[PDB]
Amino acid sequence: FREVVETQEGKTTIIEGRITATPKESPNPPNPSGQCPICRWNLKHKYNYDDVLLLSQFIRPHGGMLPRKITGLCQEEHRKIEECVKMAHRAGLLPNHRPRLPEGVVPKSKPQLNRYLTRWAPGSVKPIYKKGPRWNRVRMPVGSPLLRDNVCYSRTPWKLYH
Amino acid sequence: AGGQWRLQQGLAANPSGYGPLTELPDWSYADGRPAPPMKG
Amino acid sequence: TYSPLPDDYNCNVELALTSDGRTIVCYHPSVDIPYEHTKPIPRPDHDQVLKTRLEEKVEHLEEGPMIEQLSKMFFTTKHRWYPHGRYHRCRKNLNPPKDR
Amino acid sequence: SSFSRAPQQWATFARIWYLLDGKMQPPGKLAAMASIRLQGLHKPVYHALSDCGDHVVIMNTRHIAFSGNKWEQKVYSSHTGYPGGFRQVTAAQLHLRDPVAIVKLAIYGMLPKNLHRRTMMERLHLFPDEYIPEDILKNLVEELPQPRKIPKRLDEYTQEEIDAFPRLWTPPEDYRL
Amino acid sequence: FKNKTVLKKRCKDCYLVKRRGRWYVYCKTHPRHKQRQM
Amino acid sequence: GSKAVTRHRRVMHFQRQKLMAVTEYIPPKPAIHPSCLP
Amino acid sequence: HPWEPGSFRVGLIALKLGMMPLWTKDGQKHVVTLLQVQDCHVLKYTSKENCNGKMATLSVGGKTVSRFRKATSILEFYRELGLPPKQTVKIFNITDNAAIKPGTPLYAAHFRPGQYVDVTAKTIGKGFQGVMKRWGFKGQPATHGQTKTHRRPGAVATGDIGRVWPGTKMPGKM
Amino acid sequence: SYLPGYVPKTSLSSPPWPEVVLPDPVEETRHHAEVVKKVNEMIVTGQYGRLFAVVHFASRQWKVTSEDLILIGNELDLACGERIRLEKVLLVGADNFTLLGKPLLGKDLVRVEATVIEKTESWPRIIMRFRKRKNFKKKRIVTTPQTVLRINSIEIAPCLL
Amino acid sequence: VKCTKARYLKKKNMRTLWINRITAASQEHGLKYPALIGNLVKCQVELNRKVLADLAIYEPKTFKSLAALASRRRHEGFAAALGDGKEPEGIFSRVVQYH
RNA sequence: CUCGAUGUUGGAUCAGGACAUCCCGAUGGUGCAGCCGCUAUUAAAGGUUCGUUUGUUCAACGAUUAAAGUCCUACGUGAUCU
Ligand code: FES
Ligand SMILES: [K+]
Ligand SMILES: [K+]
Ligand SMILES: [Mg+2]
Ligand SMILES: [Mg+2]
Ligand SMILES: [Mg+2]
Ligand SMILES: [Mg+2]
Ligand SMILES: [Mg+2]
Ligand SMILES: [Mg+2]
Ligand SMILES: [Mg+2]
Ligand SMILES: [Mg+2]
Ligand SMILES: [Mg+2]
Ligand SMILES: [Mg+2]
Ligand SMILES: [Mg+2]
Ligand SMILES: [Zn+2]
Repeated sequence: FREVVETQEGKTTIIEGRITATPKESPNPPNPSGQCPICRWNLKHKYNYDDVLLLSQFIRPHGGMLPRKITGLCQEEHRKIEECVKMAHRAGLLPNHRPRLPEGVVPKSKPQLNRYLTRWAPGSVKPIYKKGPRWNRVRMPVGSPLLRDNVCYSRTPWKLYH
Repeated sequence: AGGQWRLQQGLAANPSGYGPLTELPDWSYADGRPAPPMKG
Repeated sequence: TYSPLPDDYNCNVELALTSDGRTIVCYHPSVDIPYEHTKPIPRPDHDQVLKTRLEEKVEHLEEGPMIEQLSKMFFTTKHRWYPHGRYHRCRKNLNPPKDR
Repeated sequence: SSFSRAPQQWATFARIWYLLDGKMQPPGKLAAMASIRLQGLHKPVYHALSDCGDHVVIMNTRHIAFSGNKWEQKVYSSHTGYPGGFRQVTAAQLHLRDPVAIVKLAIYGMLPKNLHRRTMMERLHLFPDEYIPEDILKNLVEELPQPRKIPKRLDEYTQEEIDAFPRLWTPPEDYRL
Repeated sequence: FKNKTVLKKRCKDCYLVKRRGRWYVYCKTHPRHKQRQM
Repeated sequence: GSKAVTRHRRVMHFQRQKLMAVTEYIPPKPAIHPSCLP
Repeated sequence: HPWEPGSFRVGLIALKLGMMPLWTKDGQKHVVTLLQVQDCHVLKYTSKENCNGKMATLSVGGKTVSRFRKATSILEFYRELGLPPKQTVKIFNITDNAAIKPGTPLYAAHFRPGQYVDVTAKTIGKGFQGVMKRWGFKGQPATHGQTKTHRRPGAVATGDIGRVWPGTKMPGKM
Repeated sequence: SYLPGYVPKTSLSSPPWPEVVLPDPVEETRHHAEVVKKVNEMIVTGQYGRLFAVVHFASRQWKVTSEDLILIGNELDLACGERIRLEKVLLVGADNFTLLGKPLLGKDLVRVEATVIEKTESWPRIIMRFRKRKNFKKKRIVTTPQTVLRINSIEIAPCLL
Repeated sequence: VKCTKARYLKKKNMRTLWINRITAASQEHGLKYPALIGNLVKCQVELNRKVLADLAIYEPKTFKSLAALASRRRHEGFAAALGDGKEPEGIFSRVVQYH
């Protein structure tokens, strides 16, 4: 990877860039014919929002996603990981990938609510004040439809609406 | 329970059907003599 | 080392078939509690001149407070503690059948 | 067992005290476990009229976790009975107002809709934090396993686990990241 | 802001953004182009 | 009752609903997604 | 202790003597109510921990009454305090720094001119009253044919609900 | 060091249940013979107290032990005091061992005897039909024949091989 | 009329009770009710629910053995299903044939 | 459904509710300079006049008002009245 350092000495600023150590993909992938990192390691349909060891490889230091052109993921897998990362942040599983705060900013104390499999951003969702009849019930989404094809080890399929 | 499995073994789906559990005599005289055949 | 069920709580189950294969034999001896897994029973629970007498501390409580005490002591609702009328009291069988 | 009749009967119908830890657990799964125990449905001697329910102690009810966006979407509605008395509050609003209400309501709704329900609720002991009264602690017999396995945060993984997971891609050496 | 079932960009300076769970059209050049998904 | 042709989509008899549900098109699924192969 | 921001001190119990006019230097007339402190003493102190509430409480009593007319439990309470029994006892929420030893007398000069106070008492009892006096309902006309209907509530609810809402204004004790 | 089907460890890489390895059939066949021999010796040496059995009789199953009573819901064509053998034994159990039929135990293994002690009739059973507004009402009383059996003895023989 | 019709409910409720009691007893050994009943049938054990409920209450060691047997037969099923036919039939999976 | 009866307009009395808001609050747009307006989002806690003629609901008219809202409630309410 490459770092950019700004050093201001007196009246003169100097912007430079240095090449730091770069991690290398583990040798001998089990599926060399695979077209992206996911299927090269036979990981398609076999990871979830809590697989942070997997998810953390595709995000920036501050929690943002990395471009698909850089990672090499396909569109389908890139979108799954993107949603999984959002759920991982919301579940509190990435405590060292928090947003950058400008100097002098200390967030105020906010109520702590433990949550997981959170599809939407909390602030953008309204209360279900009218539930509706049994035959037209308003449901509370859980998880992501992008993961509907994940390997299911139970006889019941994943319920995405509660 | 088990109806489909019993059929796969060539048995009656219901264990009350044909087989020794149902057809064999329920009892015999304590001295050995066989009981009269059951009405069913 | 395969065991269908843990052998540490109720009995040691050993399953076997007869040579003909027509009978299932189940050997299940009881497991005794180990001494190490037990506690010791809690046996452990002034020059007075006057003989110490029994003092009645059973102050009578009103119905309301009494029912609250009973309900809390036995973790019940208050309802069970209230009386019932003559019609119901006299319908109860006072010599019910007893099996064993 | 060769016990005397009265001690034998006492043992079989005794009330067991169970402990359940609600930290990071969904209230519904906690409620499903508590409802069975409070009714006695975990006992082979169960009968509706045997009054054979057990005690359930739930701690850390303040630290329950809903899946999805239930904190924002799930609404608890009540009515004072007076005109204009209809009240609707979200799960988040109720939780900050009463740290045991969510678990209590989930259990109350799962118990049978009969006159025994409120008696069963008397055998439920909800505590929002780890603190449990000493008397309650002394009668505890068994702690029930948590229904939801708590996922590990990335900072909780040992270097052995991190090293075991392969690196899946090679980033460009000149990428700023 | 006018509520719209179908959002359409009315000039080159209109941009689509999804905020508070719904899509919006924002335009700095012509504020009258602002639209809210209904 | 309503006529065989209506302005709204007429409700079907439950048995017919089940018939439709059971006879839905099922696309051929490949063993390995074609995008995952050279 | 010295006064600190956020501190709540004890109040008083007083008897309502009557009312009186006073005039201000600008010429305005203000009627005032005279409240006499009659044998006001602190009776009990309950710590914040044992109160069952957020604050400590201090019990004050007012006006001496006959011991021959009080329950035995109350008499033994006052016997240990060393004071004659009081007609009314009230509970004042206070901060810990404002605690006062039981038995301390309280005087009118506890308050000072320019302060603002809240006064709580039982309203005058008017017994069972109709809707007109109790709730200020208009009633019905006196003539133009009204039949035995002049001070009555009228309709009490709608027909649909087939019931009367809790809290409905009706005749009762005022 | 990665096989063709290797998958890195994730929450869904493998099933949630633990892997189970069943015993070697050859080794287990020997262990089974040892268990059967041990239980057979307990029978030969009489290391059992009270026995119970599950017997199929008159369409239904009865968990019985010595001195028990059972109420058969029909007549059996037997005089009072006649002793009979209950030939359908699904299970015989002791304090420390249980034998299970597949589905029935061999007659050489277990013998359950019983005696007819009463032949009587049930109390009257009302059968009432009613349909509102149709002048449809009928009443029938039925008493069903019954037979009371006393289970005299449960005996087992050392015939486990 | 109630007395007459109640004879159906008595049978229905009794079986519901046995299932509840068997379910409780099975869970004490980490088995769900369908796993016990189904796999016992596959062992040619025809014990009915009434007796199984009685055994759970009054013969808990026999019931644990039955739970173990069902669990063993259940594991043999999985091993067979995972195999491609190479494996011989499980020891407890062999069925006694009658003719 | 009700004719072995579910009392039929308007008004009085007391009002419960919806929000598709007349006034009061918060906002976007404007052919929005300002003062006034028009339009849309959000808001139902609180409020929403007195009179002449008419049985009137309405309507017209006089004088006001921050405003004199639209509706449902057996076209709310006669074992409360008229
Ligand atoms: S190309 Fe194989 S999963 Fe993306
Ligand atoms: K009519
Ligand atoms: K007129
Ligand atoms: Mg037609
Ligand atoms: Mg008075
Ligand atoms: Mg008047
Ligand atoms: Mg008259
Ligand atoms: Mg009059
Ligand atoms: Mg049935
Ligand atoms: Mg009539
Ligand atoms: Mg109103
Ligand atoms: Mg609105
Ligand atoms: Mg009307
Ligand atoms: Mg009326
Ligand atoms: Zn534009």
